Amino acid sequence: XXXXXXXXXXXXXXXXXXXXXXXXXXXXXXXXXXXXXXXXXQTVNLLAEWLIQTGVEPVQVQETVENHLKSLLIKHFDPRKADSIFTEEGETPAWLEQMIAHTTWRDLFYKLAEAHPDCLMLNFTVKLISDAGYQGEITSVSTACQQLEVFSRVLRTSLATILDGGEENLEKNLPEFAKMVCHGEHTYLFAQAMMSVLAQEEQGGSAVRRIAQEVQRFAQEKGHDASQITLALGTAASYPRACQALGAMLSKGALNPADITVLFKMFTSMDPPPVELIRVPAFLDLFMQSLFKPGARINQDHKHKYIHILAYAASVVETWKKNKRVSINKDELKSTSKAVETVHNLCCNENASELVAELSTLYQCIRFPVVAMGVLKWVDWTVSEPRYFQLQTDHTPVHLALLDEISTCHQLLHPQVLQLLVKLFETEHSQLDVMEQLELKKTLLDRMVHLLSRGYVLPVVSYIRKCLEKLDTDISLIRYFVTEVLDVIAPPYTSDFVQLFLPILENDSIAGTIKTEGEHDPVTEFIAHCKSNFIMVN
Amino acid sequence: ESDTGLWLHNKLGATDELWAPPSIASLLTAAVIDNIRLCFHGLSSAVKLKLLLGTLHLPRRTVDEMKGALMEIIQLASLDSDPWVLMVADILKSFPDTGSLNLELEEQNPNVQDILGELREKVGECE
Amino acid sequence: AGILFEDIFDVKDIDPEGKKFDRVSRLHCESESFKMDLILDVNIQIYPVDLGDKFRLVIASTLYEDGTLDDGEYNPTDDRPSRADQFEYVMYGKVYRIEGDETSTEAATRLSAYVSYGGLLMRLQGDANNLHGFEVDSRVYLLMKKLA
Repeated sequence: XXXXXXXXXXXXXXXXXXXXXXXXXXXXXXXXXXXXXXXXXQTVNLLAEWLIQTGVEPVQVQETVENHLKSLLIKHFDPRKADSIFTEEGETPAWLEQMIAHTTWRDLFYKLAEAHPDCLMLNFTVKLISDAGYQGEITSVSTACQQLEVFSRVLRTSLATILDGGEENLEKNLPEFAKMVCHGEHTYLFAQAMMSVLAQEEQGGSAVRRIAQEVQRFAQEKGHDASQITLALGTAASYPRACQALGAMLSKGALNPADITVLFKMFTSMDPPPVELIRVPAFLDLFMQSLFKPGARINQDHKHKYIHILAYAASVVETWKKNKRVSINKDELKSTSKAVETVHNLCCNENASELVAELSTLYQCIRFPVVAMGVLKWVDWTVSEPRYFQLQTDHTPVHLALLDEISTCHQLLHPQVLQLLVKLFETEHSQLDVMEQLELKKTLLDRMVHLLSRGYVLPVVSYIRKCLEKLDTDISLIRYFVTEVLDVIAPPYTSDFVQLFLPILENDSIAGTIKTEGEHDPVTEFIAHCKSNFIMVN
Repeated sequence: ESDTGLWLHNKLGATDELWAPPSIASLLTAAVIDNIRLCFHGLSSAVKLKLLLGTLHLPRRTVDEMKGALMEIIQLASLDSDPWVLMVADILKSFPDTGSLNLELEEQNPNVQDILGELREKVGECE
Repeated sequence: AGILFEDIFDVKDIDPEGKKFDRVSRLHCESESFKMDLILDVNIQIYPVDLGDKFRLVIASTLYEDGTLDDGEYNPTDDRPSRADQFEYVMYGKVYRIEGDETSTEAATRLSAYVSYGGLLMRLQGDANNLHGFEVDSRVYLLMKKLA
């Protein structure tokens, strides 16, 4: 019997219960009965879409902007004092419908905001994201992964994403995967245990082992002592004292000679450990650090023990016929030992005319992969010393000819080789002449062309496009790269190489590529072949 | 010592960090573990998880001294209704006994079953 | 009675990045119970501290057990009973900085008080419930005492 409404009829619920049982002084009741002092603006907001029909954009962005304003209001007027109370009270028709329709970022930002209260709302929204078909895809939060049913499935879909990705996606997805599984070290334990059980199989478990090794490398970067977890997952703990020695040594992150005598007494006997205890890559990286730094002298007595340990790591084969070995061999680790000994002598002698002299023996050595990885780390630690480029022969291409040898005789080192070349190319060399810096960059681009020749092309051209577009280098260097690449290649052309090599050539310095070639035609041939491949160019 | 549950919650209960903190082998002495064994159901799940992960960072001889008390803490940890404590107890039950962690995590858990089934299919098709 | 802070620490490191000064070294110490770090400059000559030691450390606003709040003048003839007779290494200095893990929205949890004893620096990083007695630009004492 009030009859005092403008648009408070939409609030007809709580009004009605305050209408029949009003009593006492209903001043506040009547004031809230007519607190909707505007017109029918809940319908006129729907008429704003009809006005947008005359506007520039009658699309779904208007309802998206209204829902974004509603989400910003629900986060601004978030009921943080009674968040867990309102979570634990109703929760049946509201959170279920909201996760049915508007589960895009609302409850995700709500669980990103506080995440300690509202365990009923967090549990219902987590179970509804579990009811979502693709996953865990809404809960992409480094601190909302503290629930096991959530985190296991998020781990599953991220592993599926990486394992369908490949080596290209190995660089892009792995920090976005590793910030979750290194957030808590117990989550690291869960993830590495899953890596172990999946890498029990020889039918594609090598990529799982690889992803485990990059997660372990990221754990070593961020600050874990994750080597003890790594050895506790391994079979190496079945032979206790060797694994304990590795545990202390990889907890120190450095080589102790007494510790390697403890290892070496257990090796080269008639009962070796299973070779997967020594194949851990952080251990071989500490070997490269302690052995092939240009300083860091090794005291000539347990040196052959070091070389024999690296040779046994990178040499021997085995046949695990139902968890036992019956046929191993040691007949190439003498050549491996001789090669790594010759290379450590050449890195110990530190005399550069001798480095030019024994370069044929060094070319004989880099036929071996562990030798080539070690020479790559040594040339990294030598050439990247500041104020190095002051010996100048053809702007010092000697170590870069060793880069060409490493790139020639192997293929798996090519990411590290490209990483070294793009580390030197980004590095501005002070105290050099600017023409001299420019010819140093021309030499590094000659090395990148040599990497492009041996198959490893797409990250190189991707970097050249990245440094023409983003944060630009000198245009003459890219012109020289295009000039040297197009003086060696010939059709047929794979579509990815055309798709990646087209925009750097056609945009931004057409004219500089052709000056005086004549006998073999310039970029015009590549443009003609690019028109003949694609569907016009598109 | 006295009030040792409060002592573990004081030295380990900074919930803003989630790794095993350093000097955890200097915080886990056999007398301290034998003080934990009677007040183990009182302290919080985060501190309990720090404790169970820190029991792996001990050296091998200290684990080999008093592995029975560590197994008792494991058996009390497997009874807790927390998901993390149950899973970490299921992993860590084989570490003081053998030296290696558990690899058979497959029973009593539909989570491990779903992840292993989907990932065995995925690994089988991604060679 | 005038004590701002009291805890037993345990020496973990003595000046681990090398010894910058021969007569004074810094001690990286952890607490026995409260989970707090203390970095302390001490004179090794008149008061040698070895690694693995355990000591009590009591910041007091004054030495006089009644809390009479002296100005800070050197009175070697005052026979009022002070608390320094319980201890064996008393350093007087001013607390110059209280930084902490704080946010512009919520309060600080982990505080870090800085105090210079003449020139001998001490950082005490603990929780805010234990470092609440500290105030910036006030005068404190140190009162450490080693014990087996």
